Amino acid sequence: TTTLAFKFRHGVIVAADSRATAGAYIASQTVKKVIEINPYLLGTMAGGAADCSFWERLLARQCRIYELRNKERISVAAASKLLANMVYQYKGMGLSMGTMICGWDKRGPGLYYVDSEGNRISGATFSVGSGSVYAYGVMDRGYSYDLEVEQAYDLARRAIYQATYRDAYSGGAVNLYHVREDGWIRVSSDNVADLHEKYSG
Amino acid sequence: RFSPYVFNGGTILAIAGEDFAIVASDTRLSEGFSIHTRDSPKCYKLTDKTVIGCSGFHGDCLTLTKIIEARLKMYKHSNNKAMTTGAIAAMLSTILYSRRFFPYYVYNIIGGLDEEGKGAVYSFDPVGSYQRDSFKAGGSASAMLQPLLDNQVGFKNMQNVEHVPLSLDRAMRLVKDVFISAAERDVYTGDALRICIVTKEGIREETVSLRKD
Amino acid sequence: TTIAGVVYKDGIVLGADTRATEGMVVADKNCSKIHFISPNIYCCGAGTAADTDMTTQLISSNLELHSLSTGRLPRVVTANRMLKQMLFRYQGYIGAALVLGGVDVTGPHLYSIYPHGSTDKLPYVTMGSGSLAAMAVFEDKFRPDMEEEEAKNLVSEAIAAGIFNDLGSGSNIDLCVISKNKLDFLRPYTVPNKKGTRLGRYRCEKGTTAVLTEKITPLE
Amino acid sequence: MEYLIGIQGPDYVLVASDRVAASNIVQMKDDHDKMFKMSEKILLLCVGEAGDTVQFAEYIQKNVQLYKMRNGYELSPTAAANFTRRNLADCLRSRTPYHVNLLLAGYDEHEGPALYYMDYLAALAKAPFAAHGYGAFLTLSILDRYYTPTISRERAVELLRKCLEELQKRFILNLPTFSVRIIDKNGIHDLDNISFPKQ
Amino acid sequence: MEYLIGIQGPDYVLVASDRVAASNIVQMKDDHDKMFKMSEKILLLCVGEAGDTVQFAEYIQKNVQLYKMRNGYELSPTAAANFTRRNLADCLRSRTPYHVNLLLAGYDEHEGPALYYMDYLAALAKAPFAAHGYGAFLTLSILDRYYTPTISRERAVELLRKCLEELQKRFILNLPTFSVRIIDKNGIHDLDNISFPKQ
Amino acid sequence: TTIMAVQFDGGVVLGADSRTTTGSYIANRVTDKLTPIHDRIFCCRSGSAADTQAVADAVTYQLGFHSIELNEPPLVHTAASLFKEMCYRYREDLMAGIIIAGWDPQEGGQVYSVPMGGMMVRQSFAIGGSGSSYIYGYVDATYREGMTKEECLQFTANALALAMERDGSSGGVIRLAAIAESGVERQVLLG
Amino acid sequence: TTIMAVQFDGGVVLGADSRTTTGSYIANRVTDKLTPIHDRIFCCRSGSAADTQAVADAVTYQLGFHSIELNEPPLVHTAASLFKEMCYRYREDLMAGIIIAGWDPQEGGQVYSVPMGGMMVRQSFAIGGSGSSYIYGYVDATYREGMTKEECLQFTANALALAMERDGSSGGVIRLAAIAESGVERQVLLG
Amino acid sequence: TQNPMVTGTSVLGVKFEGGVVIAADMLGSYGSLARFRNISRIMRVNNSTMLGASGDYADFQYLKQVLGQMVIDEELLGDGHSYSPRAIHSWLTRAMYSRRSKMNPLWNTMVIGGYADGESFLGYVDMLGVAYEAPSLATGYGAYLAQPLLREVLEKQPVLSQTEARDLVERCMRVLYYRDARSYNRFQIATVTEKGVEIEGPLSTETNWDIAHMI
Amino acid sequence: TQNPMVTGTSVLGVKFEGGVVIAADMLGSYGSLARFRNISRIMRVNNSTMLGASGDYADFQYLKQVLGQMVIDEELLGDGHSYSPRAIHSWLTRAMYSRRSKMNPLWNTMVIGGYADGESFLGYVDMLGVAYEAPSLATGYGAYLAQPLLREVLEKQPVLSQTEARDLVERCMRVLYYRDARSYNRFQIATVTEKGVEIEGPLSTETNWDIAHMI
Amino acid sequence: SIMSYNGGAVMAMKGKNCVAIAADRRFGIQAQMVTTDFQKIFPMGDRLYIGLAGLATDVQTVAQRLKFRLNLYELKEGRQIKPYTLMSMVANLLYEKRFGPYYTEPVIAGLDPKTFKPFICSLDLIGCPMVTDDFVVSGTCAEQMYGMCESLWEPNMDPDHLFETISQAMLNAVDRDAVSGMGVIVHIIEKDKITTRTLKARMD
Repeated sequence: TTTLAFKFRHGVIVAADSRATAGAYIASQTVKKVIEINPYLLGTMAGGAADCSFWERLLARQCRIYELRNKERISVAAASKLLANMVYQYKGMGLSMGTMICGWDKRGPGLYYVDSEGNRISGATFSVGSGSVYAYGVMDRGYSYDLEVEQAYDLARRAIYQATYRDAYSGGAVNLYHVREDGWIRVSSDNVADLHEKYSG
Repeated sequence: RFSPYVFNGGTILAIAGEDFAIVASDTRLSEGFSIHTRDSPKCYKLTDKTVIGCSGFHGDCLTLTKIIEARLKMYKHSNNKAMTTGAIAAMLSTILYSRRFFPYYVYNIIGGLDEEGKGAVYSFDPVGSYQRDSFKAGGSASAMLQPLLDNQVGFKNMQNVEHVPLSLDRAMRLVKDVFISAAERDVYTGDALRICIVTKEGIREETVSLRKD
Repeated sequence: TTIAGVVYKDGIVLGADTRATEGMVVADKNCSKIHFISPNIYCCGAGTAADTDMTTQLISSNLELHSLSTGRLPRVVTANRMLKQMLFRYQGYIGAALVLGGVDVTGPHLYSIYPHGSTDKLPYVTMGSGSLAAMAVFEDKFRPDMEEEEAKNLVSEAIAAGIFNDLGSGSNIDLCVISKNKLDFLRPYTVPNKKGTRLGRYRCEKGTTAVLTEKITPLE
Repeated sequence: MEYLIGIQGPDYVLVASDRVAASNIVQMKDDHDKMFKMSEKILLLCVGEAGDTVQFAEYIQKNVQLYKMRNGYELSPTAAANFTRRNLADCLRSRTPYHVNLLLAGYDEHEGPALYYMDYLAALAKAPFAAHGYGAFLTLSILDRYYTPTISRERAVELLRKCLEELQKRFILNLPTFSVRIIDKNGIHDLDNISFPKQ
Repeated sequence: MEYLIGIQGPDYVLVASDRVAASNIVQMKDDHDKMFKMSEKILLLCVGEAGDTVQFAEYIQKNVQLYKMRNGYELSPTAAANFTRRNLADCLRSRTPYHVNLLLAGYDEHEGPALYYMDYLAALAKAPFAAHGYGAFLTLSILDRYYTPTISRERAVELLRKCLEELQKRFILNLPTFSVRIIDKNGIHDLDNISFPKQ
Repeated sequence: TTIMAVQFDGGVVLGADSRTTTGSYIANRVTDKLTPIHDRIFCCRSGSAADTQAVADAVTYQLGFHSIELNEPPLVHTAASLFKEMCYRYREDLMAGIIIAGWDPQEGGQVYSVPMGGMMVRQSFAIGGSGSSYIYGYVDATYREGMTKEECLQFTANALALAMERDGSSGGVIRLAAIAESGVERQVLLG
Repeated sequence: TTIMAVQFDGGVVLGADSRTTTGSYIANRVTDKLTPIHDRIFCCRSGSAADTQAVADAVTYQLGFHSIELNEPPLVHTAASLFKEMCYRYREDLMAGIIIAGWDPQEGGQVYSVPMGGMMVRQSFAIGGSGSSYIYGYVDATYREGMTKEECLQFTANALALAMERDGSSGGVIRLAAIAESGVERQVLLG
Repeated sequence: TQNPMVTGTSVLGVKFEGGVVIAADMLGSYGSLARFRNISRIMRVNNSTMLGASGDYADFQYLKQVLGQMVIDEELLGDGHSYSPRAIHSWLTRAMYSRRSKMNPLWNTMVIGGYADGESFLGYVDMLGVAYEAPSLATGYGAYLAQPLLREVLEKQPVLSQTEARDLVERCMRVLYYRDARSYNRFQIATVTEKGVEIEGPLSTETNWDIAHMI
Repeated sequence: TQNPMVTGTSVLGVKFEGGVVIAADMLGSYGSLARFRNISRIMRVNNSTMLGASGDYADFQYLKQVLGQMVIDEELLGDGHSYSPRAIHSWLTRAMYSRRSKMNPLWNTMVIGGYADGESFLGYVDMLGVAYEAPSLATGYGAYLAQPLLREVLEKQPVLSQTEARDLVERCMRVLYYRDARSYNRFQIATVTEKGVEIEGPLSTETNWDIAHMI
Repeated sequence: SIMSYNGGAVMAMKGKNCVAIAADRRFGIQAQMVTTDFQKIFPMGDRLYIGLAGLATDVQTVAQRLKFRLNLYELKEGRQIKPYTLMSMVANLLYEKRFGPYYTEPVIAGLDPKTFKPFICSLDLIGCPMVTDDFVVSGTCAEQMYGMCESLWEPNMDPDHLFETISQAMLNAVDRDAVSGMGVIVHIIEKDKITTRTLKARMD
């Protein structure tokens, strides 16, 4: 399990792997981890499948209620706040949840990081999972704000390839989503072995 | 002391075809180092296009089956139409999370047809996630069956092997071969096989024996 | 694992089932559980396999040594005394569930050994995990001084019931018959469970797998 | 874990937290803000279990703003400090306790400046200078060597400069950048961001 | 806790440890040396329970020097690595176990350079680059991104510069100064001490 | 399990059930629970099995070697002292309910008892085993000082009968042993 | 501790020791272990003391109120059902060895037993208490169907005599109770 | 109930041609002490179905009470409709599951035998709610001991007579008397047909001990 | 011994003018079951000193054996020299301390009474090695129950006669029979003087129960 | 588990006149890999290899100890070693640590020194041998390789289909496995020659 997100001049990049093991045994290879909340929100899956899926579905329900009551699209910080308040009411009972929230705002780009430990914080770069440190390393090599589009594509794709190359609990297809001002857009779904042939030399 | 769970075992298979969903399961129900019976089918026919399988702890399987049947009748008797497949999957996910903090110790596989009339296999976990995949093997003999389905259905890890769409009788010989080969090495598998096939014309069942040990 | 023993009108008929499980997965379909001790005394093991194996090979070595030093046929009670003294000397740490049977000058003598060191002389014993079904068949249909084929049918029936109960074996129940003069030993006795025939053909082709680095090394 | 100094002056209070939001291996965020402007002359800092810090900030910050809209005026720092202590003491003996470590910094028109000091066991204190974490230990000796009750603000900034220069010398954690506020007869003035290149 | 890096080249091995000897709150010593010159072309590094490091240095260093005085020539890196692995594997299953995490850097006249890699469970490895710690995680992502088997030594120094500059960016511990060695056809040449002013 | 020894004027009379169980399953239905050591001295065992078997074999060794070296028939108190030493030395590891009885030429019939601890005492009658508490309930009611052989046989017969009837672990079949100056008399009863 | 109830043709006969102990010290030397509830129905208790006292008081409350509301003499099986309900619904915290006996006009003398679990059974004789196992050893030996009153008194006298003699916790003094159609006859024996 | 005080032991039941025979013994052991040697462990439900159980006897008294009240209520409806044995099986399964979901299990092991409307029925209910149908049931240690005899003869002969079933039950109870430590030589046979429900008396066994004369 | 199997109970001893009286009962209870109701718990050592003990009876048999052999050895020296009771006290104290230092204690509670060379002696030895002299000793629950009667009369009268001591011992053993659960109505009195060592027979108590006629 | 500390999977498969043994390449601590060139299949004489899986410490330690005893045997007797002899030797070496056990599951695959008869066997962590005719497996993943080899094995196999069968089995059972991966090494030996091939496995 390794996800990342980083915002820059042209919006937000979100990428993830698709391997979801069970202990020492891999369940599937094509687990779509980036949960599509809205046509303007993207949630992820970071520790636990059921908790992330359920609570993001409940947050999507709540956001749709908010929009249908105010005729005005929700902000990003409000969604992260609602998620943190709903998650906090079962603290200590054994919820594992480390998801990320991405979207476009009235302010523009918005990037928050909500834990089951409740560490709701803003920021510019984040990475969750067991092999997240590998993504931090190669990303904070290649990070800037003034990057191009295909450069950011190459950064995220190389990052997830290096992460799945070193970590054992990560793998499968590399999804790649791109958040714009109007709405998010899926870029590509790339396999590991294709990246190994392409980037091995 | 009193332990609330026990491992009953079992093996449930599903294969999503172009226009068919085959669900098969052994009918051995055991406990520890004994045999309780040699007839207990994990499959259940909900609607004309939906078959659910439930393995793991048996009492939770019975309770969950009856609650799902009740809610099926609630949707039908409220809204003049049957549920879809994904609606039943979503509802089951809501149920499995609605007892999150006292979980069902149950693996679940729902096969069936969608509204386009195509096959769809919805897997599960004990806590309540799901996803639309092409093939799953649940229970104790999961690992004895997943790589062979990766070899045959997915045509994975092969070279110069083209992709043929999976026909019906080929899938039948696949299911028979994988249950014989898995019943050779497992201790929680055998004595019968109840194969359920969902087509655009109804539900078929089929009883194929196995080895008697 | 379901081993059994019995005493007919002359000697001893032993049986076994050869599914050597490792945890929850069948690891073996053919495991010789009937071990050698002497030309007249044999032994069966249950529970931890390597403990039974090493112990029975040590005791068979000691009895071969003693018999070649003496110059005549061994006695079963000496084997019993060595086994109970060894297993008490290990204080019940080693789990070795043994059935001891042989025919001396005095005749047939059957002993079962529990891994702490408790031994019993019995006309019929069952040991193992599924020993209860074979003990059911024994307690239903045993009578003293049976004949040969009668005793063989009884032990086969008992281990067959153990196979129709849980954790038996796929195997074709092993038997061994010891008399005053004639020793017999029969591995493929009766096969109830034939493997299902393949329905197709999951045969690979010459090149369906990508190869990165080859090597050839000739020999003599 | 980390650190916040709380230097009281004759007519000012010098608070300075860090900007670190690490989680157990990596430093996830290096521009974090733990500063919660309650009113025009009352500050608050917070360190503890980091899911409880924000919820405390919600409760206290918004209830003080509620008090301000209710009556017509700002609380004293003392009553606000006691209200926080009261809410800790009520929230402790329950099924849902809070494990946070506070200190309060205010300024009255009549009482002038005031410094308080909480704990995870709801203890009030009227302190000349407080701290929290492990840098607390090293830094209060350094501050207590060179302390004067009638000390000027540039001496306090220089003293804090010295205190940080001895914080980057024998401490195990990183702590690269510290943000610094000040309170005066006017209000909350943010001073410049205080970092050091170490070597 | 910390990490000492060991980058292998075509005809050189680039090792670099730290100089930190901290104990659980404070950094007691900022010029510590973990570098143990076994022979004229064989180095040794050590990280673990810091009472075991010195006794390993005594045992391995002096017994290799004893071999050197006995026969007539310098050990291979391979036999030295196996000898260390053997003494770990023998001392493990006793009432007195050792808990250290090693890696070995040597140079043969025929085999050229060689890098090995231990663990506290006596496992050999022949690595292009290996690691331990938390710096394991961070330094191995950057290094496995930017590796070339035919890489020159100044590129390796620049790569190590970049990797350290990303070590001082998202780490919780301090790590102020790193010392750097190199091994060639001549011997052990010490490069300059590598520290950074951060901000 | 339930073992019993009653002396009388001429000699002693022993008795036991068999039914060696492990947990709730009977491993063996009929057992020689009482053990000859010398030709005139018995011991009957309870508790764990391997402990008492190994102790009885070593006592048989030492007592046979000692009584051959004396070239005289052994004493009963001698065997009781040997069991006392071996029980007491490994009380940390053994579980012996050894009861010694046997006729002697110098001292007649004697009954010694060694419980799980390792003490040694002379009694006129003894109980032993987990299902012995009940006939220990009425052995001070029905017993009469100075019985004959047949009164001891009928007494222990009723005793072991009720012990086998009441306790779940006890049961099986009744074994008796009669030791006197004349001979050793073993028999298998049911009723 | 050791409590016992035996019926005969006309009525029933009860009996108990006293010796309420705590650990190894006797807190109280003489105790009414059997308790009147109605004028014709007794109960004798074991296990913990306060539990059985509170249960017997609440049963006395409900049974007295119900039997006054019937304006008829109560049944014994009714009181057995009441003890069954209060023991079984809230087991888990209680340790009750309640034994119910008493004469009835419709059904004569009856004896019911409620052990620590909460089951209910009718018996012709009953034991109870921690030192009751021994006389439970021979209560199936000495008993004869169809005794008289004096035979039951002598029977329970021998019973409680051996129970007080053997068990360490049992002892104290002998209390008896004779319930028939005529009256309730209680007595205290010593030595 | 967390800790069962007074347990029963194994219960045997098997169908035959137009009937189900069930036999269980009459022992109320507490620990190892056979304290209650005359108790009834089979309830003859109204006219079709019939119950036998294991485990804690007090819980069986409780379910006897509750089931008796329910049967009395339906018989007082006067509609001519009764409970099928499978309905009783379903209610009992739901009852046990709702007990154990609240972490307060009923320590039992129950067998439901019934013959109604041409078809026999033999149902099982565990403490954990595991419940199924079978042509021959065996509880406790009976599933280890007398189960392979049942499964041997039913494989050897798929249909039965009433006499063969009763004889096989007699032999299995003899075997359970041979090597169960918690067993007793007194049992009662209960039988349902279309002619009603019949409880036979306290039968016993005929034993053999001729292996004891060997050494 | 980690777990004492067969324990005794309280031992009483008190000096008087030229002698020491010791009395203990004759019960061998195991748990609560009074399994060995006729045993001897006082050893009469050679001619001056005398031993009585509590705790594990087997360990008392062991120390009986060892002390008997040592006294036999010194009497076979033929030098005219014996063990003083204080020497026996010292040896036993060192034995228990070296026993418990190896973390394998002897579960006992021993009383040594002796009269040699005009002076009486009454020593105490605990399992832990705690050892002292006293004009009156009381072990087990006797230190809780019969100790204040001893300390009352020794405060009320510092010297005693043999008759007063014997009557007081009888009263204390009566009291111990009244309210010790591990007690028994059979005891033996042992007495040393200058005339030798004497063990009296199995005496009993005279009890009262006139409070039972109250409610 | 302790068996799942460093991962590992070793497969050996008996063919018609030849025998094929294969293993994985990954080495690493519990979740962090280090290298892809860790050796687990060692040469013990001619036309006979051994495979070791489990804790790598016991792998190299038992391999060097066995090489010690093997060379002592082959120098005391000029002949080469029979495989049953080697099996008994490994059993004795493992059973010497009855209560100090190694954490390894050795797999022996070799040919006959006189004839061309193949041989496979496997042992347990205390020295329990097991000779079969089709295949033996060891390591962390078991049920995967059992399902694959019980799906794909044929009795009479030319060495090419043997190579492809063990290739497909190892690739699919390793790709489903988590802690053991990162390449496959395959030794396919016979009377005439010795072939060692490495496959293009998924590096994920």
